[PDB]
Amino acid sequence: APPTLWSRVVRFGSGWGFWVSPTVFITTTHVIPTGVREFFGEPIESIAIHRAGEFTQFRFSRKVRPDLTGMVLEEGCPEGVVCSILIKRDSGELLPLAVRMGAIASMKIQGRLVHGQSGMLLTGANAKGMDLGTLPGDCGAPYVYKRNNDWVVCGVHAAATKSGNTVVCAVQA
Amino acid sequence: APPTLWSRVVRFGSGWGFWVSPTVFITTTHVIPTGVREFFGEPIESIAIHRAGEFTQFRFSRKVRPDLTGMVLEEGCPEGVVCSILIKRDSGELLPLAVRMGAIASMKIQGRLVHGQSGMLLTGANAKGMDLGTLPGDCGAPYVYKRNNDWVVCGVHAAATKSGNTVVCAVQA
Amino acid sequence: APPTLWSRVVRFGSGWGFWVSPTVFITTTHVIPTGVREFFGEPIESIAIHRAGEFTQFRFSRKVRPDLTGMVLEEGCPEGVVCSILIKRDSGELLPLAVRMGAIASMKIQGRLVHGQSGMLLTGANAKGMDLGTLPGDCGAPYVYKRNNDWVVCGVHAAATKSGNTVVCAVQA
Amino acid sequence: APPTLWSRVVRFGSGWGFWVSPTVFITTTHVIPTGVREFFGEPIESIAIHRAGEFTQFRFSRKVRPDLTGMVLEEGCPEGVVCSILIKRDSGELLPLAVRMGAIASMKIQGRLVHGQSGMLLTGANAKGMDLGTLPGDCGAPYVYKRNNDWVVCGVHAAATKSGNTVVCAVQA
Ligand SMILES: [Hg+2]
Ligand SMILES: [Hg+2]
Ligand SMILES: [Hg+2]
Ligand SMILES: [Hg+2]
Ligand SMILES: [Hg+2]
Ligand SMILES: [Hg+2]
Ligand SMILES: [Hg+2]
Ligand SMILES: [Hg+2]
Repeated sequence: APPTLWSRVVRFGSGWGFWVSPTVFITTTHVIPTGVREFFGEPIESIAIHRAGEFTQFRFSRKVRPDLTGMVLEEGCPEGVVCSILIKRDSGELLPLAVRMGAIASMKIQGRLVHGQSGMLLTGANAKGMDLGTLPGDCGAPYVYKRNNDWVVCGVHAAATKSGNTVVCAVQA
Repeated sequence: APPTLWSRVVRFGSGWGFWVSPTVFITTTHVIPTGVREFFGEPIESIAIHRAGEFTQFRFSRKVRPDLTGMVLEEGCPEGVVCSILIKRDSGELLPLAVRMGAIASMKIQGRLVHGQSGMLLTGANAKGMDLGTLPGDCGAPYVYKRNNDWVVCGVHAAATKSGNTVVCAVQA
Repeated sequence: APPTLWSRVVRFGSGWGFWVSPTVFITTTHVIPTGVREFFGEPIESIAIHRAGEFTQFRFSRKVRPDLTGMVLEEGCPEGVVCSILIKRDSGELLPLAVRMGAIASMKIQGRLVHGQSGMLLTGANAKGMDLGTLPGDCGAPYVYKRNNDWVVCGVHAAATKSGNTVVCAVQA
Repeated sequence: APPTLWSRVVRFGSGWGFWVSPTVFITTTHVIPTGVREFFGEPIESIAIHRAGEFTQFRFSRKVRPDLTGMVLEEGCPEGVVCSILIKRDSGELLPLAVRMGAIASMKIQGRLVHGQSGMLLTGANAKGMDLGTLPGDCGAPYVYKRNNDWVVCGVHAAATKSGNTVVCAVQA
């Protein structure tokens, strides 16, 4: 993509994470590393982690990414809306996939209990290896969309159904 | 769908229900009880009732619909597949709403938490004051789909969010 | 829905057609019957037919539907938006299906050449019998949708592919 | 998709092309460079070009890529199927855009009329300034899908509606 926004999406542990701003940041709780007193090479005390369930924000004071504009980031997405989820993979394939946003709810996905905003993939249903649906490793991916005026992030890729038809994204609200 | 299949959706309560077999009848739990004694004109003590949450099955002792054939009642729709929620509106009308079935969940729909298999409707943003979604009073309508050559049932309509699109199907489990 | 909107969807020859206004009415050209006279009990000159393509309007002096407040009658709809088909059928089944809309080519869907604007149904890739798809008899049926807190008509059903995936919207030129 | 499938997609003309096998190579037409006595360095005269409208196949004399193996090239894919366009950027980046396949058609995307198998892309609902969809130089890329356990090629990227999701694939047909 000519990338102001795929490449704000970066690898972060077992998963991914997103730069909504040079100051702000989004990523999925279960994805964060254990082992540590430091991330984006910064003093772990310096920043305001404001973690919520399976969502987790980072409020930075710094040039971290002086290369990014800052993004609007709303509570959830209204139900109905078709957001996109920005997935990077290993051959670093960039796989945006339309997600038709659902309700907020808790759920039984891959045994676990996930609270976040549900949604269904437009690539119909089935995934077998890497192309039409989501994988274990995509957590952290953002769920962006474009309002009238600007882009907005709505959440992070938190989890998915065995067939990959339904996904849940960790949110703010 | 066919006449003989709508034959089996009957009013029941503040709601509706479904004749899966001659002896078996399915409906949504929140409409049935009121505080009672007997159903379909028969003794409660002569029915085996099975409540799994929002779902409820009655298995009677005598054939209350000998005209019916006997359906399969799977235990939930398989994620991915698209069912037809068989609504009878009390106004002579039939509205066989299409839905993609998602994961099991629990939303917080108006005043209360509901559990069951969630799902997206296949219509725009559905609910509206008046629109093309489920309206209060539809609960208990079956969710049926044609597997092979056969027509089957997964569950019944328990609830649906207010911004439309989302619905919940109660299921045997 | 309750029929106030479905009330503008009356039967019409081969097919259907749609009261947009009381003065006004849309339908697919191929469905208009073998040449006659008088329609909706008015006669030809009352009426100024100003049909063009497979789209056909009818304007009259006589408020034929006064109960109805004419709607905005746009040409197509932008790409993406999902509009609602509003299929009235043989059994009095209302069947609103959703269509993420597309460009306006000329495809050839059956062994006939159909110009209008394409769309895909959200129910899928499989409409085998009574399913979640359009049918031969549906032509005429309206595509509707909410633009502001207002209801715009975008077109009528011209054709569909053997699988139901892809359908064509006849538009006013 | 795997990396041996992407090692197939090379730049060509003003767009790109696909190595179906060692011999055979495929691309859309309007990207073929204009005047010239040879390509992929072997001499024109020894190549068998088959042009089928927007689609063009070059069968070579000698294995020009013995590193790979030869795959199935169907006549286009089937409607409703979801394929992936193996879109390469000139910057390195790999972007397999998901699309759902529809009718053959013909539309005038900008300057002229393109005919091919139309499709709808599955990422939010559009492309822009910089996005989720095609860019003018992407013509030529393949549209693959996995059949049993193997990958097949159903056609090449011929064009796309500006501000939109619609896409046109050139095919054998
Ligand atoms: Hg979103
Ligand atoms: Hg989201
Ligand atoms: Hg079902
Ligand atoms: Hg179900
Ligand atoms: Hg439309
Ligand atoms: Hg339309
Ligand atoms: Hg394909
Ligand atoms: Hg194709």
